[PDB]
Amino acid sequence: GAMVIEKEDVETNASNGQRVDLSSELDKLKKLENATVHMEFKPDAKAPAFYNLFSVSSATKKDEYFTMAVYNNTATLEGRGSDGKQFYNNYNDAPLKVKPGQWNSVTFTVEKPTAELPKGRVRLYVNGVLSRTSLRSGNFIKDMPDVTHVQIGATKRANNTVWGSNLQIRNLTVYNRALTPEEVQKRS
Ligand SMILES: CC(=O)N[C@H]1[C@H]([C@H](O)[C@H](O)CO)O[C@@](O[C@H]2[C@@H](O)[C@@H](CO)O[C@@H](O[C@H]3[C@H](O)[C@@H](O)[C@@H](O)O[C@@H]3CO)[C@@H]2O)(C(=O)O)C[C@@H]1O
Repeated sequence: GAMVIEKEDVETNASNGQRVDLSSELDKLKKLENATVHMEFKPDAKAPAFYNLFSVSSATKKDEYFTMAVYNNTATLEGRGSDGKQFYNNYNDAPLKVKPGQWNSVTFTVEKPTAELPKGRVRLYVNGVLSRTSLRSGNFIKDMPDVTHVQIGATKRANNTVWGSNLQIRNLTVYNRALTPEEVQKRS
């Protein structure tokens, strides 16, 4: 199939700086045009207001990163390139929330522009259910020339580290194609 990264049974906690480093996998992510990032995780129950699930970030450019995050329980998403400009529409007020202290999944899909999808297509799903589609761009890691780091949890942006929380992660899976809504429903 299309599985390029699979990480199972890991966690963010005090002893690892609330972070699982996956930066060894950066080149795999840079190569992707259509992609899926899927994470099944359990946040500690009284979560921070903003925390990162999966991010790619840069040691030299503080405002160039990709993040699938949770903001006041809302599953959210943001990508910014080397000019700091937004790749996607705002997801901070997307409709679907996770429940902390319980198992949840969040799935992002990205489809590069095509003749019929002229600006590409991005989707975020929460527990198998489409939360919001964004048709601003189909930009992703290939569009971020200065990235250096990949992580679950606390995210290094230049000389600062932010968005840490304690998470149990049953799996992180990255695919080299965009799963369909039907596939997200069954494969989560
Ligand atoms: C998806 C999203 O909301 N991204 C925005 C983020 C996050 O809201 C934030 O990192 C979550 O904590 O915020 C961004 O803007 C931050 C940035 O401008 C820095 C500059 O130092 O300031 C942050 O606010 C500070 C505040 O100024 C501090 O004095 C103190 O109050 O804490 C906060 C830290 O949140 C901005 O939130 C970002 O780049 O991180 C803009 C993103 O679009």
